[PDB]
Amino acid sequence: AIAYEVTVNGANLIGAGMAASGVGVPAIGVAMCFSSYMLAAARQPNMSAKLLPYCILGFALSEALALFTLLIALLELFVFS
Amino acid sequence: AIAYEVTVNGANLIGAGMAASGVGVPAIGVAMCFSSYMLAAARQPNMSAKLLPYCILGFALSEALALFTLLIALLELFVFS
Amino acid sequence: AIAYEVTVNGANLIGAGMAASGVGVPAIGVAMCFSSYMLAAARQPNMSAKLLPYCILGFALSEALALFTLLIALLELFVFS
Amino acid sequence: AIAYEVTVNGANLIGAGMAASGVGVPAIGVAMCFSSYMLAAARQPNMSAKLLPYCILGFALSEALALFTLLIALLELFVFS
Amino acid sequence: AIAYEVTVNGANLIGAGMAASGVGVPAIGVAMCFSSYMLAAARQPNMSAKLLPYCILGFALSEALALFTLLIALLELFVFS
Amino acid sequence: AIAYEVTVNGANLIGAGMAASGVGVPAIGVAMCFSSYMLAAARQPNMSAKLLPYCILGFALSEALALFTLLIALLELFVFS
Amino acid sequence: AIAYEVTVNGANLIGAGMAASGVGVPAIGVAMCFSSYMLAAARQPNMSAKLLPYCILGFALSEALALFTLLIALLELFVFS
Amino acid sequence: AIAYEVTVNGANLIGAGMAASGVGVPAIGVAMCFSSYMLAAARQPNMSAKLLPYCILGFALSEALALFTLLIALLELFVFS
Amino acid sequence: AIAYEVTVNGANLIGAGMAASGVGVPAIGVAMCFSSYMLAAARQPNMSAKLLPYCILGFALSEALALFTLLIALLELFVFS
Amino acid sequence: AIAYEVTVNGANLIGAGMAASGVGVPAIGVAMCFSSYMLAAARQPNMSAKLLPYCILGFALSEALALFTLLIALLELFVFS
Amino acid sequence: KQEPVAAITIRTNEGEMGVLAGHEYTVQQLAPGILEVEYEGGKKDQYVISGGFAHVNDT
Repeated sequence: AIAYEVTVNGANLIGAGMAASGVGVPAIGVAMCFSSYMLAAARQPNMSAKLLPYCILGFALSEALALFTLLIALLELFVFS
Repeated sequence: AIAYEVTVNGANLIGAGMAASGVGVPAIGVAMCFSSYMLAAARQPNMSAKLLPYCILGFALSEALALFTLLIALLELFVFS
Repeated sequence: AIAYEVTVNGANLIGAGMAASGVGVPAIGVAMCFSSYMLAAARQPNMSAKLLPYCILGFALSEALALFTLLIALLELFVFS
Repeated sequence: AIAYEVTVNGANLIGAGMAASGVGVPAIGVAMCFSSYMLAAARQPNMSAKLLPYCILGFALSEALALFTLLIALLELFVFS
Repeated sequence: AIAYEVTVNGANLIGAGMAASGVGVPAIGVAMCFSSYMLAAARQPNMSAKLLPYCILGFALSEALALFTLLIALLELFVFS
Repeated sequence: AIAYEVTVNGANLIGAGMAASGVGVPAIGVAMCFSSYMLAAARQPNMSAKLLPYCILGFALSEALALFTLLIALLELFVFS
Repeated sequence: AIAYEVTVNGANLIGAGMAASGVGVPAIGVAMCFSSYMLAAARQPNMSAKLLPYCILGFALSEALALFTLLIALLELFVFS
Repeated sequence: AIAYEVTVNGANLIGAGMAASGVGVPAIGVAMCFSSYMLAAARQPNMSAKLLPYCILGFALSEALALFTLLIALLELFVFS
Repeated sequence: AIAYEVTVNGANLIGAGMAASGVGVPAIGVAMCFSSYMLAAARQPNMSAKLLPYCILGFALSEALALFTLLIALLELFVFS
Repeated sequence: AIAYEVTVNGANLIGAGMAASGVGVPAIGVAMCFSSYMLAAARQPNMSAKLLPYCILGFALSEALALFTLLIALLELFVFS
Repeated sequence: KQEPVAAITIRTNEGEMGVLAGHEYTVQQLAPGILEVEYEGGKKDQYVISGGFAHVNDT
């Protein structure tokens, strides 16, 4: 069999949008973390404080994955040829 | 083996389509962030003032992921050849 | 290695068909805003006047991404060679 | 590198099949708006008349993005070579 | 550069399957229109008739999107070479 | 310019599977309609009779799109070479 | 132009996995149907017998499209060379 | 025309992971099934035992679809050359 | 015709990411399996002890797919050259 | 047949953007767990202590899969040529 | 009669509920069972009940 090695520079810029397509998904959970807190506030405003640590906790970690999702698109380009 | 370096200029625009496909997913969190406010103030008008900063917070931090997706859309084309 | 520069013109119109897929995605979040507005208006019709300012905002800002998602497809063809 | 221009005419026809897939995803928002109008009338029947302009408005603007998505797939074919 | 016009004829048939993936999506909205009519009718049988107009309008102008997508999936085939 | 006409026999069978993805999406709308009839009977069993025609009807309206997405799949193979 | 007919044996198998992506989608309509029957009998155990027919009918009608989603791949592989 | 018969052996594997993508889809029907049984139990502890068979039925008949969705990928690689 | 057999070592990895796409989906089944146990436990703490068997299983079998989905991608690389 | 062994280095990077699409999905199950604990806390504040073990746990087992969903993306680049 | 209290936990048909100051405006049945009450002093008071209607307010 004949050995043919090929290097595609076009794929440097393609996977970026492939990862970008997944960056939108954690945003839903972001509002999902806020949305519950809102109703949890209206249902029991005295628990508003007790649930705020759980809000940012569920929020930042969601965005942390989004950062990772964004991070690959950032790492995919500025170092690869 | 035989080595081929290929540069596909058509890849300059193919990733932007998939990146644009995910630009609208955070919208699902926008109204979900607003909807919880609408019910909340309905269920409790007194708390409508205290919940609005957290609707603005989750809204801007949901729309930020679409902002960075549009940033990808601009960077995929207007700097690359 | 042999150096092949290749330019696919057909991809100028493919990514527009890819970005087109995401234009309908903000639609569910645009409809969700009025969908929840009706529920909160039913829970407290006297808050309807208070709530429609907090309803049109996200309604546009959920629709705004669609424009950002749709302008791409419009920008993708009439300027690209 | 050696310069190969390639114009793919079949690419003129594939991308519409993707834009066509984006014509279905707004339908759920239309059903979400009329489902909200029904549940609201079941919650407040007399309010059904004053909620109806917002139901028609969310119906129209939810159908608008479907309309542009449908427009693109036809504007992709009968003009492009 | 060297000019290579390439006419892909199997591409007449691939894209029709892509649109075919979306033809099922409006179905999830169909029952969404009727389900509320069911529950609202169960919630308020007196309003059974006054919401049947938008019970048919929510299916008609939701199935219309499926019909357009199917008209694309067939139109894409029986004329294009 | 050069002109290469390429006729792909494999495109007969790939897009067929692309259609199959759209075949499961109506199943959730069917079960949604049955679930709506169930909960409607849970709220008002006496209204189960007047509501059952809307369930028998909306099921077939959801299943029609499944039949069409299957029709394009089976029509894609037994006629196209 | 120059005419090239290509026969791709790998096209025998790619679309199979595509249809496989849709085989699990009906299972959600299955769980939604049984969930609906569960909560219905949780609100009306006396009517649970009259709801079991539609609880199994929704399972059958979801399994029909699940079997078709598997049928397309099984027809794509076991016969096509 | 010229007849190029091509056999793509990497297509043995590309359809495999696509089949794998639908392997996680039934898991939502799984957790929805046990979730619905949990709420139906809280709503009515007395009816906990009657709903358990229907809580295992869709649980394992969804796993049958998940098993087939994995069986396709498992039967795709080690039997096809 | 002409016989061209090709072995694509790049196809050793292309499907892997698509398999990886199915790895995160059962995570919803995790939370959907735990969230119900939370809510029902809040609705009936005295019954929470006998609801835990239904929490461990739906998670566990939700992981059964999640690992099997993670199996193939891990199997996709290290045995397949 | 004619045996062309081809090694595509571009495929080293494409799947990196593919698995990234799976990274965002567990993030919604994060908030699906936090919203669960939030509503259960407003349901019964005194039970806040007894449900907290299942919150972070339900998050961790989701985030764990995200890590594996991220792991391959990091294993796809830093070792493979 | 109009006693200041810190918290209260009801049993209803839909399930078991709890309430604090300024809970959302609601009205609902009471399942035939027990009712728990918790004063500001950490103590508790349980009452067996025979149905009823709880009337909670936003104030």
